[PDB]
Amino acid sequence: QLDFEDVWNSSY
Amino acid sequence: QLDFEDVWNSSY
Amino acid sequence: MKNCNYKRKRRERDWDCNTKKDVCIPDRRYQLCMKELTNLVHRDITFRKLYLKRKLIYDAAVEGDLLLKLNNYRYNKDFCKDIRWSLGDFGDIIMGTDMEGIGYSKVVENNLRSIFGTDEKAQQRRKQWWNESKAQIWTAMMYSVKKRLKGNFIWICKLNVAVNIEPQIYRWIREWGRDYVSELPTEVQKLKEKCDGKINYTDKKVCKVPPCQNACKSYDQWITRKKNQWDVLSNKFISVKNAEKVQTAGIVTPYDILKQELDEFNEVAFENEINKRDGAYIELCVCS
Amino acid sequence: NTVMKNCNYKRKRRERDWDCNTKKDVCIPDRRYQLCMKELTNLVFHRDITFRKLYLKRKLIYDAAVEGDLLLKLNNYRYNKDFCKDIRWSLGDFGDIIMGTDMEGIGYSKVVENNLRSIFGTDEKAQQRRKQWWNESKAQIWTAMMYSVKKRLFIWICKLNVAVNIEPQIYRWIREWGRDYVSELPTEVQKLKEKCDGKINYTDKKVCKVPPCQNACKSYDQWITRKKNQWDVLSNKFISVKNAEKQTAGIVTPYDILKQELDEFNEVAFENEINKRDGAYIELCVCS
Repeated sequence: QLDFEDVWNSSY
Repeated sequence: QLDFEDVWNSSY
Repeated sequence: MKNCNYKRKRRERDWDCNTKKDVCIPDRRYQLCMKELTNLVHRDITFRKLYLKRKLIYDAAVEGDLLLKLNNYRYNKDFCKDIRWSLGDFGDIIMGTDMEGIGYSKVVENNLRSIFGTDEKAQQRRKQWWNESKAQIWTAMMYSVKKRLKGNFIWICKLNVAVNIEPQIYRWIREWGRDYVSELPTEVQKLKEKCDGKINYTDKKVCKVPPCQNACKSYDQWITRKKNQWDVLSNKFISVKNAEKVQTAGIVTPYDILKQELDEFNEVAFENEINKRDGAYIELCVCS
Repeated sequence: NTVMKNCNYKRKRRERDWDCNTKKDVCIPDRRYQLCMKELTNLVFHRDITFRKLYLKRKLIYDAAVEGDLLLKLNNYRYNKDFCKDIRWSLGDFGDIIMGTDMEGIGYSKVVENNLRSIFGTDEKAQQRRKQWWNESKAQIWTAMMYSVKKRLFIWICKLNVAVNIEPQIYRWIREWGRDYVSELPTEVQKLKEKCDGKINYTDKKVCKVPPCQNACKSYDQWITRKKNQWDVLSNKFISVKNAEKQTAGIVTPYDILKQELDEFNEVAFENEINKRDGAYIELCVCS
């Protein structure tokens, strides 16, 4: 239930 | 047949 | 997998000092989400390093999300610290200085040896990597928060504190001291309710009243686990503090840790409690 | 085109003539087609700083070394002018590929160009960034190409400044084409003289009644006709590209390039040859 890509993009 | 690491190291 | 589903209630399971006899493990560590790190495993080193950060960042966001939920979605001292405790554990696991090494943890380490190698300075490279990636890992843990406060998230928890490197035992002692002061009041309250006062003009209730005796036995068991936990943790602290550079900002004894993390800490009273010779205990549970 | 094949070996020089049929507005040299891009093709959402600063750089550096090694073998392991020019030509094309100003754009070159759009981005200033990346990397890439020679001794007979100097791709291709032209001319004229030189009788040239000679002249016509077409395509491409920029000093007309590449270059004689009105061709292949 967690969008992997948005997490990755947000990490920067 | 080329040492990838020796090439990388040599390029500096 | 289950570790990445539901975090057990805080203090539902107590610290485990039976698995590795020389160390005491917190339930939080046992539940540390490392699903991706586990199920992973070309030539290029820098490539695998990046494939690693990708999986770590995702595990961090899940871990953080679950800690937020465990805290009932509240931004407070308790949330920011669980983030610290768990961020640090990731750091140690990455740097190969973790004290757990159980089950799937052994696998995670094999996969890390498969990425950084096993040569002499391989350990140094694992340290620099982490010291370069951590701030992003922390940010990844703050995903659920950042998802909602959009930028102000950095005013909730302090970054410079979370990323600061500290030996694992150091952080665990803080967490433990925090748990101890949470439990103590409750346990002492249980005791008073049933044991306060005398049964006659001269004898304490504990002398004859069974409900009180039952309470005293329960307390004994509780305080005995604390006593054993502290002994193990504080001796591990000295051990680790005798096998490294061990130069820390104002930390000489394991008590100095508690003095930093707790308010008006008083070690004499603390030792009185864990050794069942504090005023409250004598008054309530000692027939003479 | 291919990718792995041309990273194992190169075809003999001038084995395949330049190609004007694939793209009508440009002639592509075989060397360009055989340009090694194996690693750069399998390059690839991981758009990290390290991805373009290290990973990308590493795969290109390795690509450079393989290219340089094969060019050395192509030159029969001779470390001379011709080897240095090949290194320069291939270095330049790598440069145009990175900077996204390559004129080939066929097969796997489209794949690479996409891989670079994902890495650097496709915004307005993405082009400039790719330019700076190359400018601050080309020196290292050149060194990698010399690895094979450097592995024996290297910075001397082959000059760095000459190679790293940026130049429109069409400029470099014209120089290369001129070198190939003057290598072929003597051979082709030789074939001609050895069949057509002189007269069959007192007043009539051999080309008038001697078939073997007539067939020789036919073959020459074909060669010179290809050369003619190739120069026309290249020289107009030069003017076309020059009109669309703001420029290279020392060079005004496409001939100025030939003057800078060849010794005692006569533009008038050159035009006579490719247009079959030079003294030699008239005497050997024109009956009256």
